[PDB]
Amino acid sequence: VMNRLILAMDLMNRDDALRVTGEVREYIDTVKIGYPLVLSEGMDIIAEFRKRFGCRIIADFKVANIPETNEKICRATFKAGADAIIVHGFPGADSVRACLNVAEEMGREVFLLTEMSHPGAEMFIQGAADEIARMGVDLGVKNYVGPSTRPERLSRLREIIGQDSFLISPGVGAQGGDPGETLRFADAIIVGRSIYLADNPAAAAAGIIESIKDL
Amino acid sequence: VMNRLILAMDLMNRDDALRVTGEVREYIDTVKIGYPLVLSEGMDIIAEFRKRFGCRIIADFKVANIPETNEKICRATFKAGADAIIVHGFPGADSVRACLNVAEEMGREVFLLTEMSHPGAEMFIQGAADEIARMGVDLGVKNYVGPSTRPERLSRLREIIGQDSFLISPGVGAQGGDPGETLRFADAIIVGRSIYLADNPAAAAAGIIESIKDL
Ligand SMILES: Nc1cc(=O)[nH]c(=O)n1[C@@H]1O[C@H](COP(=O)(O)O)[C@@H](O)[C@H]1O
Ligand SMILES: Nc1cc(=O)[nH]c(=O)n1[C@@H]1O[C@H](COP(=O)(O)O)[C@@H](O)[C@H]1O
Repeated sequence: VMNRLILAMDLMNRDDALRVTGEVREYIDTVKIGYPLVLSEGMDIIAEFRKRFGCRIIADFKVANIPETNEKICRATFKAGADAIIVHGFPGADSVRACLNVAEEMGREVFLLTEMSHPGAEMFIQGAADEIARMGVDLGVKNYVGPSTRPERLSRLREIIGQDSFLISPGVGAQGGDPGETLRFADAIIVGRSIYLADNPAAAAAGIIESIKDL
Repeated sequence: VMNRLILAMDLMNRDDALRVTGEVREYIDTVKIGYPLVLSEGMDIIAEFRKRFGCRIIADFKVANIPETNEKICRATFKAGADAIIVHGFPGADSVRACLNVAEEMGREVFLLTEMSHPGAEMFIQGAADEIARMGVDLGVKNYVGPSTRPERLSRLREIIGQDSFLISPGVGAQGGDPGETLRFADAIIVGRSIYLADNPAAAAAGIIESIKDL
């Protein structure tokens, strides 16, 4: 990932999403697109971003249904041009395997979400997160998501998945996480509001990158 | 819900989804639409179904992100015309409250998913499900989803949420659940493939209803 920085593009308007992404494209070549933008503007937005910006697209679709439904969601998402899809591990191994099978068929990637960054993640997810990570390892998952807001958890996750696995981390900036600290454990950070709600998104991205280079 | 039967419309083609829903509309006035259809045909499909069939629409969007993102997803979903949205409880109380707040603002409903119907639900969700249900009760949730495939779990869920709460249940037919047994505890059953992959969906729906009337 260019500059170890992934833009979370959660603006809900195509014009604003295209403006901001264009402004920060010199700094960022991977964009995470989720349901706020896709449900507002359509799945065609993924191929539009890929063509216009030449970026990789990670679909943050928190996939979390039964295996048969997960299959259909993954196939629609890869058909739309996404490079990778973020999948919850909490629904269990069969739900994750369904996504892995479609990614294998379509030459794409799954990122396994093992612990979330928000306060409510402490209630149920955190207690299962180590086991979710170990399940990922046993399924052959190579790409993971864990929380910038809890670097001790992010260290434990890294310990389980090993150094070869790729780990990306949201919760930097708005949610309280720090770029440098998070990059002690994660390969890349995800940043949304700190960039896309800034008066100058390019300056916000550049400031983050400057602090990343220093590491 | 008419005949206590909710159609899970997970066909991915607008023409096929419209045909099947039209064929079974005399039996069913509530349709659950999820991401397989929405990601393939667009969010406009929700208002199209509402207008053409005059049905209620439950969006099975398994909402499972951080509170801020859940807010945006719920607002886009209700803007598109959905009557209700299914929300995972596993991400914790703040993630659920975010959905409840948007539903309150927009005069809509949240259904809390507490335990899932597939085999993988045993790994992590089942152990948290009673607590997820109790969290729902303490947040004032009145609508719940629980699994036809485990009627003893569905009985325990009903026990926690009480008799006034509304409980709907997937996993009937294809996944192995039984209509009559499930309706001992749930107010309505959700049925997808047993109807929409049948040679005669209307006959399949009618057969299910005939077994429901007998109760
Ligand atoms: N996928 C996620 C998993 C997670 O644990 N936390 C999280 O924030 N996200 C997403 O990352 C982004 C964080 O954006 P921000 O807090 O930097 O605005 C948003 O798109 C969230 O939905
Ligand atoms: N929302 C769900 C929660 C759940 O626990 N199980 C489940 O099957 N569903 C959904 O219900 C429907 C079951 O359809 P079928 O098994 O009758 O085809 C599908 O849309 C699933 O995604």
